[PDB]
Amino acid sequence: ALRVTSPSVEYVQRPLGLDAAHPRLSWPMASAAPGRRQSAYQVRVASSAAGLSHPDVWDSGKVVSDDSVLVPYAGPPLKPRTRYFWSVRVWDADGGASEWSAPSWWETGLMGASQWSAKWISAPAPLTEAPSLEGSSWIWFPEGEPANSAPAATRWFRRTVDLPDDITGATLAISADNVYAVSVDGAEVARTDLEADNEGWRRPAVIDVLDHVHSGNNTLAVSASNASVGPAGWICVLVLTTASGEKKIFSDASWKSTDHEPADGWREPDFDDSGWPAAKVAAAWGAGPWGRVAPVASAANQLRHEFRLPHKKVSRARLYATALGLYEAHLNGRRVGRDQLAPGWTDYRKRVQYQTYDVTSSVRPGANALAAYVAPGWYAGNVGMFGPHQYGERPALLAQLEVEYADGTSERITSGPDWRAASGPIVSADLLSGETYDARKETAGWTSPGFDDRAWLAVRGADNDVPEQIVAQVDGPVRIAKELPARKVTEPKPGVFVLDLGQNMVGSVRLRVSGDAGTTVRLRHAEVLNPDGTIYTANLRSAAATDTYTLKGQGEETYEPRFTFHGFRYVEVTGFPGKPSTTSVTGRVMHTSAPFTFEFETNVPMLNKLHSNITWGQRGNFLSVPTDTPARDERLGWTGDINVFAPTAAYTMESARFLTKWLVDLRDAQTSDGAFTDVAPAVGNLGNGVAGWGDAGVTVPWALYQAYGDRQVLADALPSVHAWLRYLEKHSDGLLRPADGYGDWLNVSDETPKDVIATAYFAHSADLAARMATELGKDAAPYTDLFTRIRKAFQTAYVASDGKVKGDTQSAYVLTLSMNLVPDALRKAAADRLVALIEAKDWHLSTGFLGTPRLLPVLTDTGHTDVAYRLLHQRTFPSWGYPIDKGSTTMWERWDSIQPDGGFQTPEMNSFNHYAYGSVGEWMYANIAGIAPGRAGYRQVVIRPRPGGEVTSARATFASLHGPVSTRWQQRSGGFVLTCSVPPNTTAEVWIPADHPDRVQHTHGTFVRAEDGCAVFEVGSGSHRFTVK
Ligand SMILES: C[C@@H]1O[C@@H](O)[C@H](O)[C@H](O)[C@H]1O
Ligand SMILES: C[C@@H]1O[C@@H](O)[C@H](O)[C@H](O)[C@H]1O
Ligand SMILES: C[C@@H]1O[C@@H](O)[C@H](O)[C@H](O)[C@H]1O
Ligand SMILES: C[C@@H]1O[C@@H](O)[C@H](O)[C@H](O)[C@H]1O
Ligand SMILES: C[C@@H]1O[C@@H](O)[C@H](O)[C@H](O)[C@H]1O
Ligand SMILES: [Ca+2]
Ligand code: NA
Ligand code: NA
Ligand code: NA
Repeated sequence: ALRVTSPSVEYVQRPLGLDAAHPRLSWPMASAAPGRRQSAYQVRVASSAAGLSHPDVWDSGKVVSDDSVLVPYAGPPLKPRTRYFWSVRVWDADGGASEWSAPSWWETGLMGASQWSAKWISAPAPLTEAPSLEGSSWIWFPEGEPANSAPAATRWFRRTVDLPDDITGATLAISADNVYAVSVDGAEVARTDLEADNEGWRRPAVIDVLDHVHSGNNTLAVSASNASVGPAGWICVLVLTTASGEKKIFSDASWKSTDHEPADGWREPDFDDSGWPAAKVAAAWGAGPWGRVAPVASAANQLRHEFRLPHKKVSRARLYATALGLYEAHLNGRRVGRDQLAPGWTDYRKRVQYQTYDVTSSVRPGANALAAYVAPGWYAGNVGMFGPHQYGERPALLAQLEVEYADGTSERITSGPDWRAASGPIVSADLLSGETYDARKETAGWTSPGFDDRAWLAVRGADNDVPEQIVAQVDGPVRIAKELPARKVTEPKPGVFVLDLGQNMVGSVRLRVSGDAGTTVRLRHAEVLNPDGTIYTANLRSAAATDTYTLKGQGEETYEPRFTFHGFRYVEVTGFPGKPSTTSVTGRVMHTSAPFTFEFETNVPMLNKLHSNITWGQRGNFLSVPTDTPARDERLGWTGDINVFAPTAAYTMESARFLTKWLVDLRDAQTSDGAFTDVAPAVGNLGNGVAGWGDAGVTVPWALYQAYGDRQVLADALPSVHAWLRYLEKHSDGLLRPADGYGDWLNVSDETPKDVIATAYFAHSADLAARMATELGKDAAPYTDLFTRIRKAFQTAYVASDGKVKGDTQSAYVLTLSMNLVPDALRKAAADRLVALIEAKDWHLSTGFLGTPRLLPVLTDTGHTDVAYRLLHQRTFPSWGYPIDKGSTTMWERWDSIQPDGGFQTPEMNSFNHYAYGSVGEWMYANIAGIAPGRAGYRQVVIRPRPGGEVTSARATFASLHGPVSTRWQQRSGGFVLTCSVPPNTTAEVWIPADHPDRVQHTHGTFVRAEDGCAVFEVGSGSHRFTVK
């Protein structure tokens, strides 16, 4: 009979902390018998599993309907903090009922900010702010008015200061317009370089100088240089921490200065500077051209609170938490959950996502401790090419622990003013720069009760802007999905070890190391190597991606970063005591917690590698937001890249929750006049209203609808889509769009006119809007009319009588054919011209970001699958095979990220992990695996494998919302066999290539017609076989 397998709610089994008013239920079904359909369903919801026999929440009754996917709960209003148990049964076409599904559950969260009583808290100023320059002065040589203008020259400065006894700490914060070199008692402690200066004065350095300072007289010496005629000055504070208190030494007129290069020895204590004039104050801090310059601190501080709970039986405990920043929570000596980088990146002004954890087994009678690390993340740390403090200056925590007891009583413990804070071991934590950890600074026992925190500091109430909304997390939290042990160790320079993980991955490592306390190991991360085996990092640009660990000297130490991530295949290890082995470093692969949903294997090793690389490029860039690259100083939610890649993404991973979440980010960023931004979340003032980029607001909801049959994503998008079309029509002339935007980004010397691109995308968005309106049962006429008018304008402007398209590029034909812009009479001619251009490039593509995803599909649509296969199997540059032969394990940003001569493309922009060119995937899955949606969400599957090129054998399984869709085919000794599995409540259209269609043997289904050299069959669910001999 028919049975329900793996029922889900909002795409997952047993969601915890789900705030949806009408959660959507799904019931994949299984049957060993073919041809099964659902005629009806009945859902029950109750407050207990046992209670489902007499349900107290909802009973839908028997509902006549074949709906089995994303069916919205339609009972009484759901309440916060409540677990709802549910079961479904179905009736088949003959009216026989299934068993009730094994009871499952979902649990609501807080359902809005009003249910929180917690307060936002931060570590206090001594722990969050770097030593400040306030109270100090910018100084220079006494010449003119240096804050206005000084010569392009070097000046020299000296100060001898009598330091206090019992110094326990010493820090120097220093900045110069334009550069400096500073020494203590003749030893250089810091410098900046002219040839690297880009307004370096804005970014003071903070240096630990305890190793060079002592009590009594210390001689400080500074050289500073001005880069050109204009303002000059340098500023510092030396902060000495003592047993007594704090002592500060400033840059000021007590310093001596000279404008003539001094004799050598000028940095030494006993040098004679009695003839030097006093330095001149150029401006007090905050004055001059420089403003309120401050060094940046990025500690991940420890926050904790101990509390007593009653000695009663616990029924349930939940922790609800979030941060402006990142956090990791601990309760009674045990880490809470397995999420990384919680709560993820949203526009924190508009929303922050919160997490719900089951901590029933962790709570104790009597004494308890709740604790957290709180780090800068995207909220306060470096973001893209834009520096830190994008949303706020320092991170904040919100936490609410609810304990329910068997007697019906409860306790609530919250973040608030009674919590205490300490620096702990995470000295610095930045997504881009890396994490710095000193194991000697650990505070053993801090996450457990009975801990001595008298010398910890009171927390402050956070001064952060309050998010408008606190929302249950929509996407799968980032979690470690796999470990990659190092596969070999090399030593390309003495004491510099490089460990190869064998795959370009995203996450961070586990380091295992034994040695003396105070030994510091440095870990740098790279996507590629230099020809000499050293790591190449120039393409990372300003992202250091460096983690630093200082040992505590206790056995085989383990270091795992928490508040950073990197994109890398190779790890360079320096400062290691002895020689690392393969066990010393292990990659921890991190991404959204969503299943992989497409298994694909052919007889062709190169295609199998291509598929692997696609899935690695996807997972590497699916951490909180869909990123362009996970490695360099960017990692932004680029609309264009996800536009092109979304249809492929939705084959290979369950991408519904992930891209649903992202589309909320995109709509949060849409401008008041309706323009979608180039990136979302919107940071760095990058721009908006770009064809092929902003259009992701239309194309991504449509891609999700096609793959999943998710109608809610269309309903949620259509208003923003309307506003986008209004914006586009306003910014056009006779419906032709300007030649602006990124265009067919990174094409191979075949640049498509940007007005052709822009007008084409405008038409396509109108087309998709009409399709959305139609699916939702709304009036589609206005959108259809708009599409008609744009297509007419497009054809008149850009399409010639012989079918040539303006620009005559591969992408010009690909886009116009794909988007149905070529007049029907001229499709043949346009496609012939495309093939001619490919032939003229010696059977190579020339397409960039926008052309590539549509290239092979258009070729197949126009009767040139053989050409598609020629391009697919191509191994020389440019092609998919070319990087694979060079050892790629992901998709590269450029067709020539490594050039034919072996050199790298320009580090100004050159990533080895962009998913855009992995858009070939959808062609393979639809045409080699033969798995494509005939109706949205695979309610009907079109099974049309097209054997060709080198492919004689293929097998695939797609995990659709209805259950598995599988194919297996083989050409052997003239014959062809295809087997497939089609899940209950769906149907298939199967195309079997044959010289004689009516001769095709088949266990199930009905021959309906011969078309395009195939027997076409319509078949219901089941395990089918087709044979041609
Ligand atoms: C304040 C001023 O800012 C920039 O124009 C340069 O960094 C210059 O050298 C500096 O003097
Ligand atoms: C304070 C002290 O005085 C003298 O011994 C010299 O001037 C010496 O260099 C200085 O550091
Ligand atoms: C390459 C492939 O990718 C995903 O399906 C899983 O991580 C699987 O374990 C791995 O082998
Ligand atoms: C136009 C934009 O340019 C690069 O800087 C991004 O990494 C992204 O791939 C692309 O869409
Ligand atoms: C998040 C942040 O918000 C504002 O300060 C600006 O829009 C800026 O460009 C962006 O980076
Ligand atoms: Ca200057
Ligand atoms: Na959850
Ligand atoms: Na449905
Ligand atoms: Na002297």
